Amino acid sequence: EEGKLVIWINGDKGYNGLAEVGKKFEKDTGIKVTVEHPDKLEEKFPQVAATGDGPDIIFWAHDRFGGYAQSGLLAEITPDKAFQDKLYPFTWDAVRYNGKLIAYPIAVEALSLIYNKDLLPNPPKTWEEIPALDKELKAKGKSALMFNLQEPYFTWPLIAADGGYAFKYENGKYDIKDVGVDNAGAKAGLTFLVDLIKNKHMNADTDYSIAEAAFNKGETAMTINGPWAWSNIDTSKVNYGVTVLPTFKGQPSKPFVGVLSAGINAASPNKELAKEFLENYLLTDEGLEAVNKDKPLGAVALKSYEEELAKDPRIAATMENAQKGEIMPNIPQMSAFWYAVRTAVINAASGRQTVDEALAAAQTNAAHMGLSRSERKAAERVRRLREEQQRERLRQVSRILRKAAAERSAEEGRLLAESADLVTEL
Ligand SMILES: OC[C@H]1O[C@H](O[C@H]2[C@H](O)[C@@H](O)[C@@H](O)O[C@@H]2CO)[C@H](O)[C@@H](O)[C@@H]1O
Repeated sequence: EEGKLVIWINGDKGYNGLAEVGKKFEKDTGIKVTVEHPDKLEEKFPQVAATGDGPDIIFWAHDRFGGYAQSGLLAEITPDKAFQDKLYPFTWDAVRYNGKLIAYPIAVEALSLIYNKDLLPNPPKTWEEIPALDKELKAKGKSALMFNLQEPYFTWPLIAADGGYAFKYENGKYDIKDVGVDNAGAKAGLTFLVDLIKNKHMNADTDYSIAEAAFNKGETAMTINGPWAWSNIDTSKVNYGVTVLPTFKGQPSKPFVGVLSAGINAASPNKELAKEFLENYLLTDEGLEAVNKDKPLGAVALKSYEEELAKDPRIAATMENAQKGEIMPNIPQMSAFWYAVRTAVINAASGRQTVDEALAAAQTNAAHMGLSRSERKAAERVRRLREEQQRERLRQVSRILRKAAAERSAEEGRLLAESADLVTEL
């Protein structure tokens, strides 16, 4: 729809703060800005944009955008050299796919260890001391650590610690065959998590809501989350600190670093308006500040604003974890990778499969990626659309046939002519 910007951003982000930026944009242009946070938007967009529908701007971590770009769902972004200098070169790299920029980087996201200072004035430096720490806190009706076990994003830093990896980058290229979800290190990490559940230090059904409510109500001492969660803890009675993730087997947790990015829809008739909004309103000190005050973005891509946020120990902790982790690849295979790990973690945690069986299944799934789940139903969506045409065509032939020939139009008479065999049966 023309003369209008529709924006999709995840529900855990500051969509209200982003909406305020849109109203300032609307104040200056008269162009309404609608900000929405539909669930599973990173799955909807590749489907709805396949038929030229969806939002003008989509917000997500950069790791999904290579799939969109490969599918040709993204418009060209054209920041000049001057604008690119405003942002970190490595954040541009995160949104660079096959030498081509496919999205605007907004903020750098990395998981951190969040802890209750009143419950735990000095948080554990290692994963290893958490079991004994939980037993101690159970005696006081508390628990040590609760975090989202339904999303592999939260468990991957432990998995990758002793040698787990997704895609390696050598000779200026990813080896998409070389996936390391089933090795010694991945097994050691996932086994430890599973053992935590077997020894009743955690529960496999723990998701985002449960862990959040538990920590913010002072029921658990620690949690693992991103900057976006800080706002909800502020409103609670918990005195919390943000610190480096615990090490595993002497080695640091390696969280997948995500760069929140804003892509422009290829079907959007407002590509210039979207550029103006992103470059001159959002990606400014004032624009990012508005979003950040709602839900913390973390380490923003804009250098000028990040220089002020950098003094925040929470941000410093976020970057400390980011530096010990790897940037997420943006290649299309990332979607299939995450699906394999999610299934493996959930199946192993719930006890349905063992660690080795679950990770073997993940590795085999990694050997069998093609095409992406998103690619499959979007392609199906096209086929369902063309199917609609055949029925609609069938509807008009029978409709025209009910009309008197002397009252039929030129088109109706012409369309009826090239369906002689169908008309005769009708
Ligand atoms: O768990 C798989 C999932 O990991 C990442 O998603 C994160 C996202 O980056 C964060 O911003 C957070 O707020 O939401 C997700 C954690 O549940 C990948 O970006 C995503 O593509 C992937 O499916």
